Amino acid sequence: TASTGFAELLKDRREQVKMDHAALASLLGETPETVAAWENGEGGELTLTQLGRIAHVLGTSIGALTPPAGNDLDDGVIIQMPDERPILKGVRDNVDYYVYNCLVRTKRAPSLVPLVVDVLTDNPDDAKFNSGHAGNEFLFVLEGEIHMKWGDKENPKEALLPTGASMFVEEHVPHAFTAAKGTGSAKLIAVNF
Amino acid sequence: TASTGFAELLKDRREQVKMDHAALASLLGETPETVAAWENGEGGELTLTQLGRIAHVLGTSIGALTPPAGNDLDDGVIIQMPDERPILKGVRDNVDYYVYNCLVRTKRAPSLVPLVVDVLTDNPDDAKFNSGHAGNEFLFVLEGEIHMKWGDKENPKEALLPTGASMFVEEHVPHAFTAAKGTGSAKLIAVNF
Amino acid sequence: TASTGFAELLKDRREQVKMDHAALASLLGETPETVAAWENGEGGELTLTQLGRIAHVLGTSIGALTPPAGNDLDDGVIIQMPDERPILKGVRDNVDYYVYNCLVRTKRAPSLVPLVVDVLTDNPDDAKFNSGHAGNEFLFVLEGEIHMKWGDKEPKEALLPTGASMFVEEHVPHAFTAAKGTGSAKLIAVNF
Amino acid sequence: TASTGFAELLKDRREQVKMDHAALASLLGETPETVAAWENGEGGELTLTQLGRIAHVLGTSIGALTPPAGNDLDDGVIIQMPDERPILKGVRDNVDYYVYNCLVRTKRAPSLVPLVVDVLTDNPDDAKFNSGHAGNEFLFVLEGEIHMKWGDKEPKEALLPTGASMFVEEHVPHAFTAAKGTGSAKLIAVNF
Ligand SMILES: [Fe+2]
Ligand SMILES: [Fe+2]
Ligand SMILES: [Fe+2]
Ligand SMILES: [Fe+2]
Repeated sequence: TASTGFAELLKDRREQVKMDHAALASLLGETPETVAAWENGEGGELTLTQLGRIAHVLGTSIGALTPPAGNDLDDGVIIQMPDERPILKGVRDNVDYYVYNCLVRTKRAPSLVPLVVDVLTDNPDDAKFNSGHAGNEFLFVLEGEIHMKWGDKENPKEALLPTGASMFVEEHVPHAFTAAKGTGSAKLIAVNF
Repeated sequence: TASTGFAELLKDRREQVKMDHAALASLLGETPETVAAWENGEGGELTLTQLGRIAHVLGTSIGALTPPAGNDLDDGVIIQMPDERPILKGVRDNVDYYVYNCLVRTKRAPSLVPLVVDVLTDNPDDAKFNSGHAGNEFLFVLEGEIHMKWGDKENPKEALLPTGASMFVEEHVPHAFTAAKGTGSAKLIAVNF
Repeated sequence: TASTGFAELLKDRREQVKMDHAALASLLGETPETVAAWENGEGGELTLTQLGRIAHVLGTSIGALTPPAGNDLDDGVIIQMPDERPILKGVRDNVDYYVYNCLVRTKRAPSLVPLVVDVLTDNPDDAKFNSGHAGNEFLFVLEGEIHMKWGDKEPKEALLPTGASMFVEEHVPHAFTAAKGTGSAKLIAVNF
Repeated sequence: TASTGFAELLKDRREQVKMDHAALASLLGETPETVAAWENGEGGELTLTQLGRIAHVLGTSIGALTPPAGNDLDDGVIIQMPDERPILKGVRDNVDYYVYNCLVRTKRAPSLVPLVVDVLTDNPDDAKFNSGHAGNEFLFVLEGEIHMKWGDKEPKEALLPTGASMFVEEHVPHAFTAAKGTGSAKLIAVNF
């Protein structure tokens, strides 16, 4: 399938830039008999570095030469039940500070990463700024109060987000947060898209 | 500002397609003295139908000739407090069936429409299928249980989404929902993006 | 239509953001009957400044509320004959320096602007220089020798013989004339 | 590098989806030390089928995990001389029918494929016919008269004199030869 996608896209690119199995095979340094096979679905074992070259000689990226993520939907929908949520914990010196509960995700939209974040630290100073995402983010406060921080990791703007507050964080905009001072814990839904 | 954006974009388009104030003015049927002014920021009062023509003669859309939505962010973020949420009610014969609570929205990402939907009907048959959105949707069950319906408005797939369930609805995929049978009401967060 | 296109797109945006006729009308300082009319194809007279504000309250752009360029094709294609082509003169002091021949253009791809540029100046120092555009550009030398100048007035220079082709990335400023004392040159430039 | 590019992009995707070395390793039936190595630039030998599965568990594509085409420019531009151009022959029975001259191409825009096509067939019935491509195409008649055929073998036909230009939308199938008995024609085609 990844092999079949490569086959169709290799052939198409080869054709759009006017190269016969001969030229491509030469330019790359293989036997026309080889490229032929690649286009016959036999690319399976080619390596990431080999694909690197093949894409070069064709003035393109490996991405243009490989099939799209795929379709994991059922009539346009995909459902995640709470009992099948993957869980990861942000621990520090063996103590939970955050727990990320991963919600439904789909290959038909890879930028979509929805999480339920349980914040187990109510000390604003424990907030550790993270560079910034390569995509926008939607936030929603489920429980407690959230002390949000954003901007210059050194000199940052602050906000006290009570339950029910919603926020929008532009991509590449650095941010960090804990639960409001002395309130114990908080809960927010974060949707990176 | 909408007038200033039009000015810069009118001039740029005019130039990229090689037309002097003369040709454009003729082709459109105005005085070169007029187009000149338009490009001087004086387009303000032009009508939607006039802009329609101007964009035609330049082989483009009014969209390419008008500035982008704008920037309403504060250092890459925008915050909506719960007390400023706009509320709309889906009523039927004077009785609330749904209440939409609008969450933060931003011009820097117009496709983003997050809502908290209180479903006040627990009768699956009241589910009224809506064509489908021109964008994807992320759903999350906040309270109660949701009886989701999707696909053929006539013969549809059904799902019983307990609290904590998350769902993904591809765009143009028709859907509708009520709270699970006899449970009174439910709550879900819907994020159209 | 601009009118019908607005009508359809306005209703969708409004319904999309959970605003009823009145909510929208309130924010706009209009009456709900007015808005309803707009969604009934009567927005034709709305000005650019009004649309600007409508888009603002709907948290989007005028473009997102207006219809696409349109379609001028014919089974996926459009053809322009050498007769039906506009001609623009890049004139200085009545002295023709550049003469652009506009090739086929289409709404289905507004960004495509193909041209045959006759350069009537063989004085490299006459190279005016623009500040690049928000599009890429492909060039091909048809006749003569081209004197290419890119980067920014201060710049790399190339003498392109006939049959030469080059790619100029968006926002990269450029200028050109025909090679020193050769009189004139010709090149086709396709901005996309 | 493909290796380094993978390394950087894999780590971001993993961190992006809240998977630690072990979680990823579990789904892949690999060990956490392996994955860590990959994020350390040692993914070079991973096959296309393996990358395919890695992308699958990371709910994305191989492309989203691999680096962009790369950059071959030079201050926003790249130049090709008539000497440095590849030539491909569309041959049938040793009889040259079409000869394509490849013009300047760039990774910064892979989709751009400019060509000078010498058509050595004046027999319209020789018009082969392709099934359109996933890109748009601009054409210009350099020499001779072109016999255009579009739609699908069953089709609109146009006789393009010299200087004619046309736009062919993506997926719209086309074919062509030189006008009846005129020997040969020339046209530049730029797919983008
Ligand atoms: Fe984040
Ligand atoms: Fe919906
Ligand atoms: Fe240019
Ligand atoms: Fe073609």
